[PDB]
Amino acid sequence: GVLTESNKKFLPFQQFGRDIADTTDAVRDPQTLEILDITPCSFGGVSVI
Amino acid sequence: QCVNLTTRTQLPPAYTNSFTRGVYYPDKVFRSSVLHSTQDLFLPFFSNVTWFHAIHVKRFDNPVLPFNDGVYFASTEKSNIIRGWIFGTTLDSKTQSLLIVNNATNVVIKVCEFQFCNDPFLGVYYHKNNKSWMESEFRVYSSANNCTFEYVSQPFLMDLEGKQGNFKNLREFVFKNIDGYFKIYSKHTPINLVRDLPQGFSALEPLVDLPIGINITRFQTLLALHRSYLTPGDSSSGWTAGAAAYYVGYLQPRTFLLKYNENGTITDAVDCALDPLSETKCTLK
Amino acid sequence: LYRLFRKSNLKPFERDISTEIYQAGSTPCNGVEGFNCYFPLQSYGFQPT
Ligand SMILES: C=CC1=C(C)/C(=C/c2[nH]c(/C=C3N=C(/C=C4\NC(=O)C(C)=C4C=C)C(C)=C\3CCC(=O)O)c(CCC(=O)O)c2C)NC1=O
Ligand SMILES: *[C@@H]1O[C@H](CO)[C@@H](O[C@@H]2O[C@H](CO)[C@@H](O)[C@H](O)[C@H]2NC(C)=O)[C@H](O)[C@H]1NC(C)=O
Ligand SMILES: *[C@@H]1O[C@H](CO)[C@@H](O[C@@H]2O[C@H](CO)[C@@H](O)[C@H](O)[C@H]2NC(C)=O)[C@H](O)[C@H]1NC(C)=O
Ligand SMILES: *[C@@H]1O[C@H](CO)[C@@H](O)[C@H](O)[C@H]1NC(C)=O
Ligand SMILES: *[C@@H]1O[C@H](CO)[C@@H](O)[C@H](O)[C@H]1NC(C)=O
Ligand SMILES: *[C@@H]1O[C@H](CO)[C@@H](O)[C@H](O)[C@H]1NC(C)=O
Ligand SMILES: *[C@@H]1O[C@H](CO)[C@@H](O)[C@H](O)[C@H]1NC(C)=O
Ligand SMILES: *[C@@H]1O[C@H](CO)[C@@H](O)[C@H](O)[C@H]1NC(C)=O
Ligand SMILES: *[C@@H]1O[C@H](CO)[C@@H](O)[C@H](O)[C@H]1NC(C)=O
Repeated sequence: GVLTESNKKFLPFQQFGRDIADTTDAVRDPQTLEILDITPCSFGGVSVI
Repeated sequence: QCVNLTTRTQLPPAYTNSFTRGVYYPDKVFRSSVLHSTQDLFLPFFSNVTWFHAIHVKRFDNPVLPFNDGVYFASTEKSNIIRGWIFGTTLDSKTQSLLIVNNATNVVIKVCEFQFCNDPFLGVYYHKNNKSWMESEFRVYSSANNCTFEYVSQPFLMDLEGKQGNFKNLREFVFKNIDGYFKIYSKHTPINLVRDLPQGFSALEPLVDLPIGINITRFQTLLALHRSYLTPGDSSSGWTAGAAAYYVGYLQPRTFLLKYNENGTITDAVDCALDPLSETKCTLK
Repeated sequence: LYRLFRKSNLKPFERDISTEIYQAGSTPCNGVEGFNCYFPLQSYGFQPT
């Protein structure tokens, strides 16, 4: 996926964040203590005429 | 060095209603703006909890209580009277026992074969020469052998002076013993309420995950005694109790619907199968 | 050493170091060995042969 900057504020005991579908949205980068949002990089319908 | 305490006035045990209290974060996964349904050991909502209040006016209580699949322990304080717990089965050195204590300098967590005293307590002494308190007495256990787990926190000092007025600190704990792990969830809130448990919501955060491997069925709270020139007699009577209170409830396996707000905080919850309306709220999510 | 007698099975990741006398029979043992009163721990006999 695509990793972007995040406004989420993780509690110190948290490492991952999840949707209601249990797929990982946000992750705390273990090197630099910042939160990165993960987005699927495939998106959008396509039709052939 | 342990001594029993004789100057007591017996009272029937008081009971209080816990109003949507004792919720903790079930896992360590961030969730925001979601209605998450979980099943875990929770204190049921609107539940009757036993109330033990230590006051002088002398009425103070530290009995050995059951540990039924986990304990919710709230404490309203203004002068740091409740300062730890004892967990075990027999509490008489035949079996291993767990001791969590804040002795005003360190937090000590020891799993160890303690020979516990019938009235275990700590003791602070008032000085008339200078307006200062120091902790003097540590009468928890007589002997300690075969001493498995030990943790000592970094040194500190806390305000053990006896405050006068209203209760200020509410410290909430959830203890559970699952698969050899003693899990503690904690939460401290500032309050200004006088008698009962505050009405509101506050989610307890994970603190520890101690690998003690201990059978636990009973537990006992450790309190602190003021001793002053105003209290005459020997060590068994020459003492007074600062004003504090604690509340004990028992966890049950329950399904809860937790609401995580946009900042990732559990702001509200529904105890499922409390009443049929709560079941409807569960089904509708 | 290993524990040979216990009143009930251990819970997972539970440790029992108690050395109380096991009452296999009906009469209490009162902290002394004898008939139907066993020391719970027994030592492995490990020989190279
Ligand atoms: C009993 C074991 C015990 C536990 C589990 C505990 C947890 C605990 N208490 C804290 C604050 C604190 N805890 C206390 C005192 C207490 N808080 C309590 O739950 C109890 C029982 C006392 C003792 C009476 C005080 C005075 C502070 C600092 C509050 C302040 O900033 O004024 C902190 C935050 C420390 C930090 O800032 O990094 C933790 C983790 N403290 C303990 O002593
Ligand atoms: C509170 O408990 C801790 C641990 O028992 C005490 O700290 C130890 O004290 C002994 C004797 O002075 C020392 O040998 C240890 O090195 C200390 N261990 C530490 C600081 O980690 C402490 O003294 C106690 N404090 C009070 C007021 O009772
Ligand atoms: C954990 O501790 C409890 C209390 O010691 C044990 O339950 C007791 O087991 C004996 C067996 O004879 C009974 O006589 C008691 O009546 C029981 N008391 C209670 C409160 O249950 C329990 O067996 C221990 N569990 C493990 C795995 O060791
Ligand atoms: C090395 O570890 C520290 C954390 O202790 C961290 O600040 C630092 O970013 C790490 N080095 C690199 C190149 O990330
Ligand atoms: C009183 O103290 C003695 C030893 O200090 C102890 O054996 C006994 O159990 C105590 N009795 C009570 C009621 O606390
Ligand atoms: C249980 O809750 C009720 C309040 O509905 C209370 O009257 C009762 O005292 C509590 N249980 C006990 C044993 O006191
Ligand atoms: C001052 O207070 C400390 C402990 O609070 C005490 O040990 C000391 O004796 C006091 N100073 C005098 C002169 O009494
Ligand atoms: C328990 O304590 C007794 C007496 O000190 C000792 O004989 C025994 O070896 C100890 N067992 C363990 C596991 O420490
Ligand atoms: C979430 O955090 C922000 C701080 O940037 C704060 O302004 C906001 O009030 C918080 N939201 C809630 C519901 O408390």
